[PDB]
Formats: sequence, structure tokens, C-alpha cells
Amino acid sequence: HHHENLYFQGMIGVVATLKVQPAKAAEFEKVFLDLAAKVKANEPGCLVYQLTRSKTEEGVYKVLELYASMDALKHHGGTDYFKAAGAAMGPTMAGAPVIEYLDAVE
Amino acid sequence: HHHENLYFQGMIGVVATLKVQPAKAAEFEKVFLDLAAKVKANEPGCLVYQLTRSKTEEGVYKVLELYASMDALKHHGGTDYFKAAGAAMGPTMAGAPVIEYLDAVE
Repeated sequence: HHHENLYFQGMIGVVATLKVQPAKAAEFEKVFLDLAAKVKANEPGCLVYQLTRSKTEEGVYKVLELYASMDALKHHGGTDYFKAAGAAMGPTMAGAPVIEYLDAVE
Repeated sequence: HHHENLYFQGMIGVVATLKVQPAKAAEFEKVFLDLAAKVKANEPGCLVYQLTRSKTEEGVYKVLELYASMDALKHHGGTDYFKAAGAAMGPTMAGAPVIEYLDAVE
């Protein structure tokens, strides 16, 4: 049906493009890696959570993420450590994030 | 040094944006999923190999890929099954692929 895009029932991919101030990259990476270790350790529904750096745009990062389900993604976005990390990261940002959700094909 | 971008010594992420003819999506997905099963089964250096569909652009797919090293990526691109799959997939394409390589942060 035409509202199918709202809730894919399979795995959910994400490319999160983050624009970080280059001078604050070290700070950003430390907070992010600490978050990622928590995500991987605590969330069985998070299948991939991988920070990467752009090769061409200064201070740009792309996070590759994969979740088992919408339920796993909903949980992910609401944890106290996710919220704390976001608060710690915000001041390092140069611009608004661009998040793209994708339907994983299996 | 200034030529560092040429060879990241850690893990290599990829977002491969593929533009498929919508009418040939079923054909494309069958060939791609068959390829992905081979990749995952045969290549210990391939850590992630996940086909996803765009939620907004018709016939657009993004493959999320992660390799242990440049060596693992070099191997990946040269296998007989990768080459055979590419030949099978080509005729389904609507436009040129856009591949972005990323330095994984760990």
C-alpha cells in the first residue's frame, strides 16, 4: 500500500552524515567511540555501528548503522547513554546532520 | 603526509549508490543477493556487505560495505564471482554507480 515507506518490517540501515568542526575532531571522536562501544556492548539489535571519516570533506563523518528492526532502532535512540553522548557531541558540530534511513534487502 | 588519503591502513568503509531500472529490480536483487551470500561466505575480510533500498529515489540502492583492510578490498574486487555478478547486473542498471570509500574510525 502507499504508506509502506513508514515502517519497513525488516532490518533498517542508516547512513548518518555528521558535520564536525575540524579543530574539535579529537573531542568528537572520543565521545563517539565511547558511545559506539556502549551501543555494541548493550544492544543486541544493533548489528553494525561504524564511524567513518570522509576522504574529501573536512570534518565530515558518515556513520554506517544497521538495526535488526524498527523496535531496535526505537530503543537505540532513547537510551541514557545515547542522550548523554548527543549532549556531549553537540558543541563539536559545524552543521546539521543528514540522516538517511534505508530498507535492508535480505 | 599529504598523500595519506591514498591508503588508509585500517578498515575501509564503502557506500555504493547503485541506480537500477525499476522494472528490472527483481532481476537485480536476485543477482545481488546471490553475490552477497558468496561474498559473506567466502571472504573473511569482508565484515559488512548489506544491500539496502532508498526510501525516496526509485530504483536506487545503497550497499553498505566494510572491509578489514585494503588487501581484503583488493581481493573482493577481483574474484570470479564478483566479476560474473557485475556482468549479470550491468544490463539492469539505469545510470552510473557512485562509490564513496571511507576511513573507518576505531
